[PDB]
Amino acid sequence: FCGSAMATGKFLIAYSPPGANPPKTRKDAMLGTHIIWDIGLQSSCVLCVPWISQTHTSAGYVTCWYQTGMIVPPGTPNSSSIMCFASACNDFSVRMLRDTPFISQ
Amino acid sequence: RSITLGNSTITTQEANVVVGYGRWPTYLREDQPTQPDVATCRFYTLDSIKWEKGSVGWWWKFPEALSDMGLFGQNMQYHYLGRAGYTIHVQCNASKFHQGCLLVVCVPEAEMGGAVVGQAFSATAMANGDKAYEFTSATQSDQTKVQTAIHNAGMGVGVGNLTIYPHQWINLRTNNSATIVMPYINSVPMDNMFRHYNFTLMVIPFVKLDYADTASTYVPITVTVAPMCAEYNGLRLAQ
Amino acid sequence: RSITLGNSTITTQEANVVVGYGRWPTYLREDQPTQPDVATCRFYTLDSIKWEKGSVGWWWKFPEALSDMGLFGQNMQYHYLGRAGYTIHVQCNASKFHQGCLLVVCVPEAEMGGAVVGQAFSATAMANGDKAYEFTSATQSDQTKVQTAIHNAGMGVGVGNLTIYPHQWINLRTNNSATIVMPYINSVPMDNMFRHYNFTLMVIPFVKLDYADTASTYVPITVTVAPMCAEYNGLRLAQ
Amino acid sequence: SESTVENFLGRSACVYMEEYKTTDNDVNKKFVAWPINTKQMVQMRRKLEMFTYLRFDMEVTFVITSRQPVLTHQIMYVPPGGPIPAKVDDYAWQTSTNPSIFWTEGNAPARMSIPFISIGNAYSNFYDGWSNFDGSYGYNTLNNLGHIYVRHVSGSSPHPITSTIRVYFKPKHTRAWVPRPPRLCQYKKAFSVDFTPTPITDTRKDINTVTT
Repeated sequence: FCGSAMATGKFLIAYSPPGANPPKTRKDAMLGTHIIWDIGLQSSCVLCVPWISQTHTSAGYVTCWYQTGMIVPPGTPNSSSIMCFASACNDFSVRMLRDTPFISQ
Repeated sequence: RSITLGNSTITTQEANVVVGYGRWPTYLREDQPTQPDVATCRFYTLDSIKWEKGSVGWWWKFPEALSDMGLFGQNMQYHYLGRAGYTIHVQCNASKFHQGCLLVVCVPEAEMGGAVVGQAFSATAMANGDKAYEFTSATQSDQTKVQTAIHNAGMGVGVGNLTIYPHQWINLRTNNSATIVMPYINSVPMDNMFRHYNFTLMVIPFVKLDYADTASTYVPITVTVAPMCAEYNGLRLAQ
Repeated sequence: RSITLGNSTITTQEANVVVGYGRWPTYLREDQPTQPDVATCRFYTLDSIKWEKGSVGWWWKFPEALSDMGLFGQNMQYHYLGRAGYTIHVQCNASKFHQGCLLVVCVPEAEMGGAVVGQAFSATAMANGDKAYEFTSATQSDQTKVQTAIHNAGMGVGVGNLTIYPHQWINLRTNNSATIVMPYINSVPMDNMFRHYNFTLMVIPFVKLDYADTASTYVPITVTVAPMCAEYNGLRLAQ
Repeated sequence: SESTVENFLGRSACVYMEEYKTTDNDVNKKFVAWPINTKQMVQMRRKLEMFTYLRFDMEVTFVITSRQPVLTHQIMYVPPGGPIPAKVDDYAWQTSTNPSIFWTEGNAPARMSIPFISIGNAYSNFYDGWSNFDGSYGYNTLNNLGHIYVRHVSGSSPHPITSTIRVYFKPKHTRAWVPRPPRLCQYKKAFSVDFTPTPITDTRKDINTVTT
């Protein structure tokens, strides 16, 4: 969370196993695996997603929902943003070299 | 700090825990087999409630507020006798430019007299889903309603003397969180889950919310409940 | 005697067990978490099949025959990779004034060629519910059917040489029961439960039923299957 | 101390008073009938509603007077789930599982102590629930107590006697669990928590007024 230092609020970050529909409401996205991220006490929350595969679909989903809006005191910006980072762990394995499909001669 | 509790649902929080009557939830220690379900223990987060300048109170009946929740609410459909304690975390998010006081309180076996004396009311006049009911400042005067005057608590008692039950005060200029661990209190060991409401939870704001100009017009209140040590009657033949 | 096996479902029975390839069902011994469900182990008794003078054979595809069964059939809806072995008990009830022979056999990965060469058929032409399919004495000649000629087994092989797979013979003048414990056989560790049929079960009567006069005109065959050592992919986050 | 729960509720007090005449047009005025409950005495109701669960034995003593030989009176306790009489004389008074006291006048008052009768582990003063499921709110059958029927014993020929029965009741060996805050509103019913909102306290005049 990259907003002000005076902002507070919560978010519910849900996770759906591969081969399962993404939740359609906040209510049923809380019956899966989830983390209540509080931006008043934390500034970063980390997930570690298992079962990532080439799949050559069925894939997991990560969704995020409003839980108790965002609350700010007087004289504070009315908008904030969230950035996202991603990387492999260390369990990755790669096999069979081939040309990238992002280059055209 | 942050304790970062987990059970399959992670809640980061933190005042200190107020244990009911000094008794923690506990398993009941034949011709009655019994058996616990330990997969029901996990947080269930009810929808946020807007605390505004208008609002004068709220209430929820348990365990009829967790009836639609997955697994815990499905054991009520099968097993016909049950018991369980609870761990309730009520927490607000507010600035330092807001002010208010709340009283989180758990009242066991709170009967509520109807509005209009000598008149029966439905069971949807105080419990339905996980929806939060609301007290009214002025006296109720409707045929199919509970008496919701805030200064009598809907029971004809002083509202100031509800500090005789497990409680904690969320004063916004000090703390912002409260935790109550309620044990199972009843006159029998197990009872049907739909015919009885073990207790009610109430949030009552003494000192109205105020917040000056160009600041958020509400403070959200978020209730989170995880059942502890639930146990039900067995469904298999004896030897 | 009577061994009186129990699991939450009691079956009294008893020949001897024929273990697949000499391998018992076993758990698979990260980035793939896994986790077994041990509450799926229990007998599931399929409907009785009338063996008459007409009938020439039957078949069932697994694990699509246990898809509607409680719990085991509900894990196929959730988890998208699974495995499991099986214990199958086929048993008849007949007098000493009846005669017949049966071949209980489990054929792993039995492809079946269609009736009318070069024609596609639906997936309801060989598997649907727990319903038992039927072989026909005469050659099939219908557009949307599997070739069901009994003397080719629906695969273009000798019907006499199906004793190369796990099998046992129920000769009515000796025994009346057979048991096959099939392990998990596949070229991958786990596979989707709806896109693949691990094996098929077949009951083929060599020597037709005969029973003289004023005796029961059929002998019932009762299949009972309990999955052993089932395991599925985990559904929770890693650390 | 006198502040123990035992001595607080240990007091004995009148709870029911009724009259009957032996010879009367009505047949329901030839005998007393009285469901035992502690919700009829306003003064003692408030002291037993400061707790949510109570467990006690009962001691019931009767004071009988008569107005126009020796006069005898049967006093029959009917345990919950026993036969109940509907007439001055019927087979419900001949039942051998209903305790009875045959007391004559000019002797020290009749008395008996009914133990804790309930299949629960305590009586409950408050019950928030339903009986069948959504003439059912706030009533359960575990806190039910018996009945007492008097009836003047006489020959085959009745004779006019008017009697007055007073019942005294004392909790004994009380245990109590879970406080409640004391009642603030007046009672408007004998079996409901129904009330009409009342002010919190009596008004002063100004916040700085402290005159005696």
